[PDB]
Amino acid sequence: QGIKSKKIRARSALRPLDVAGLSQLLVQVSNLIVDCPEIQRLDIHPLLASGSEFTALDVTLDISPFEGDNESRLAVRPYPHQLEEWVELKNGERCLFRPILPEDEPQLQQFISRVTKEDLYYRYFSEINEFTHEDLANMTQIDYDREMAFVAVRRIDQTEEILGVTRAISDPDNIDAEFAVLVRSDLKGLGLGRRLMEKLITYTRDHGLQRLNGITMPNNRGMVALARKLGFNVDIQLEEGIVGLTLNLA
Amino acid sequence: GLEALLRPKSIAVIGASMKPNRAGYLMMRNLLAGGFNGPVLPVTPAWKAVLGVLAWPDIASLPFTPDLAVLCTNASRNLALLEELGEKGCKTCIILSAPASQHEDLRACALRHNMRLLGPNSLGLLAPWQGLNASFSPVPIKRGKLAFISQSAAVSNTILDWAQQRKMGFSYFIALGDSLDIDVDELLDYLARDSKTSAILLYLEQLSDARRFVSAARSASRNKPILVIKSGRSPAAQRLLNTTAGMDPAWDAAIQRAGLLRVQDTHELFSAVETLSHMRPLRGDRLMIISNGAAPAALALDALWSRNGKLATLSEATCQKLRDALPEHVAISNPLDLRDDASSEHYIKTLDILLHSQDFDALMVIHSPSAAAPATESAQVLIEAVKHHPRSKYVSLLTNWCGEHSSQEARRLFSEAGLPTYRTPEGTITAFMHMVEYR
Amino acid sequence: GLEALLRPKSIAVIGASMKPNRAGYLMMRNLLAGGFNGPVLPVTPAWKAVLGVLAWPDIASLP
Amino acid sequence: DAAIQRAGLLRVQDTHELFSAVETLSHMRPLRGDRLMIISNGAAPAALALDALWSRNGKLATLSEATCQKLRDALPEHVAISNPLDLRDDASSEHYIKTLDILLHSQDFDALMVIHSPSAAAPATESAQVLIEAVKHHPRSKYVSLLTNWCGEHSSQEARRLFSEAGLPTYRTPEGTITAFMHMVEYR
Repeated sequence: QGIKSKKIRARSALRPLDVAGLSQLLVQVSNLIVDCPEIQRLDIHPLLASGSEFTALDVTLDISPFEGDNESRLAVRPYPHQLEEWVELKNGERCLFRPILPEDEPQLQQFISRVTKEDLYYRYFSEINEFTHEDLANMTQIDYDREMAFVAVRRIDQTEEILGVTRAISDPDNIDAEFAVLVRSDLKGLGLGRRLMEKLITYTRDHGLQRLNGITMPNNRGMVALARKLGFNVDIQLEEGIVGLTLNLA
Repeated sequence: GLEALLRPKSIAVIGASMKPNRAGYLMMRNLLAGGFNGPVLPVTPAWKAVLGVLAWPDIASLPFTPDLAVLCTNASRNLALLEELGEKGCKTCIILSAPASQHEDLRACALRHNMRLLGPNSLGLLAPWQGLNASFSPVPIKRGKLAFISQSAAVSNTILDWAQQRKMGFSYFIALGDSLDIDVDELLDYLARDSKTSAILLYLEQLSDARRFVSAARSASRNKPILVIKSGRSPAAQRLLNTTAGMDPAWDAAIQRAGLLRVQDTHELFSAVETLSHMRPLRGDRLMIISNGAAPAALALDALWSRNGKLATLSEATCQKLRDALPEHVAISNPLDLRDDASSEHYIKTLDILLHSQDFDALMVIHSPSAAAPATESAQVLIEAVKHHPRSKYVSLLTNWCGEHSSQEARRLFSEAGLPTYRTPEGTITAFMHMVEYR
Repeated sequence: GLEALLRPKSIAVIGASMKPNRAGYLMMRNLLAGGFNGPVLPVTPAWKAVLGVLAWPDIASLP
Repeated sequence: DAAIQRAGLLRVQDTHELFSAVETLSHMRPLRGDRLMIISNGAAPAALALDALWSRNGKLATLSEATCQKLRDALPEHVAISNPLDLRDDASSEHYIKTLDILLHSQDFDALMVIHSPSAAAPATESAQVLIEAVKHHPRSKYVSLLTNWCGEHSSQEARRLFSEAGLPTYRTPEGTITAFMHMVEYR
């Protein structure tokens, strides 16, 4: 963009300008400044570009002390790779639990076909709706501050196939949240849902929330059985057929 | 939650009056002419009925608790009236004006009673799909698919005037004020999840925190296109609007990072209104032009040459088929068919052949009024031809009838059919390049 | 006397409806577009409001 | 470009500035300077103009203390007395005439630009009629150039027709007026 807009000339010298080296230099600068917060201003002038080599002539740093959290000072936060996990299933099978990425949209559209209808309902603005494709596409684009989603994935023949999804959305004041879990057909009874719920409980309690809210059907006995196994509150709404689940994280 | 604001069941107008020079008068008249499905309750001790509706003296005498309240009284009473509402138990309130102070007391009261405020100095809210017109504007609006958010009351009124005079239908129309309690980030989620909305338009003048703005915009940008316009670029403009100055180049970076698009002036803004509606999303970036004159197309090419656009190349089969339609048209050897005295018959004979190929992604038809081909007949013929073809679904269409006086009816017919149309050339190219860059 | 007919202070429409194919609909619409200076009271249990005006279920419930 | 500069002529880019050129070559009297004064009933339009005038290095006007004093007491709560863009929100036609009469009496600017955004207080047609008669009856209107911009396309057709009949320039958008003004200044 800089070159094309003629803000920076490409052949000011007898030779062209290499872009890979300059991009690498900028990436190094970004790493340095993000890592170290004591730096308040940095100035490199002149920067000597000679073909494939780049060098610094004079550099000036203005620094200040103290820093609160080193992360709130930014506007976009990176991908939390420290939550990536390998889990061996009940039947000895291996799979990977990890946060969601924008590249998972195709895989997500097939996985939704082979899922029972009853579990596909959620509560939005005092209404009950059911997931569609747009909802999943939206779920792929996430900020890992106020909304989180985990997927359980399997690797076969250089493809990734999804088994289960879980999502949690938090309120502006950081006092409530809403959760949802989806599992594929022919995968029930293996504890996958329980593992996903435990992983969500850990993350949410560490975030600093108070309680967790959800809903499901009364006819569906597996989810209510699991919630009871947790021992957390299940209320039943009459004349509407909705069962509300409450889990107080203390 | 914002469901008591964007979908109320009952409304109480505080300050309703029978004086035509009042804001309560206009609020009541706008509310009773919309098609609302709930009660409208005027509260005043100075009349027994307002425009034929029985009135109540005070908030405590209301038969039940309302969902929404609009304060059309003066600012001096604000802090008292809010308190009363808190006792009654209402959820949201719209405030007309404030003296730039007591924002602290307003926020304290709202937090104490768990209430949400639509920023003071706000023009109001329009929801055509619910028949809701809780606004102070003097011009009507229609159902549609385009949502608009504005910041300043002067800006809100100027833009809604420009819009209604541009006539375009809308899905939502929210005018924030000081953004004391409800801000852009909160509205972006609701609008993204909405189904009647197809595109979002913003007019920004200042921001409180850009982190949440970028986060929410990033989240909502993968559903529908989003466009922006900002105006704080010169020192006189900075001082008249009372905003900080030295951050302009950072705004471009943030807009790029969030995946949004920026427009310069309002002349490209009604082009934006015409293109966000009536135009289907593209599948490529190859353009084909046809016209009955050399100069117009030339004026277009230069514009397309200044934004690095792509032209279309015609297949030999299509070139052969086009030949024998009429002699002395060398234009079979370029992506701009050219005529001088063509009739509508040549127009249809070209459209049918061209639509059958797989050579381009968008077609631009230019007309200069002439004796051989009158404007209205050509418009009707083109509309029917587009109707009956089976390939018209996979192609984008742009029209440009270049005669102001004699092309009003043709433009009205095009608009009725749902076809985009633009006044002058290189106004179509600007929209086409806008969409290509967005994609 | 004919002063309660040719110069009323209040009117009650019995049968007010939100169906455009009704006489109550037309009566309410005509009454609200005239410039009357008193209350117009719709009486019906089949709606909660007619054209934006709160309704009452029966004659005995009128204020 | 070199030859056009040498011959003393002016160049325009596209046809969108061409009907502005048609509107300005007729109906507009030649200028005597380069100072501009703006009045409007809304903040954003003027701002959109300023940026444009800032991108061509234009000149604004400064108001005399006597003119500032006379303008005061016409209507309170108008900070705009302290800048060369009078600003209103819900003004009426009376404010328009009471501003025009005082402004035309001074010797502070060389051209006046009036902007209107339709509103309930000031309908377009009556405001246009009032402006036309006010310009008619003043004795100083000879020595000033006038520009108008009624910004409502649907509701301002009749006002625009009346302006054209009176022989007054009129433009569809803001900074379409500034383009013409800077064109003429550069030509001079």
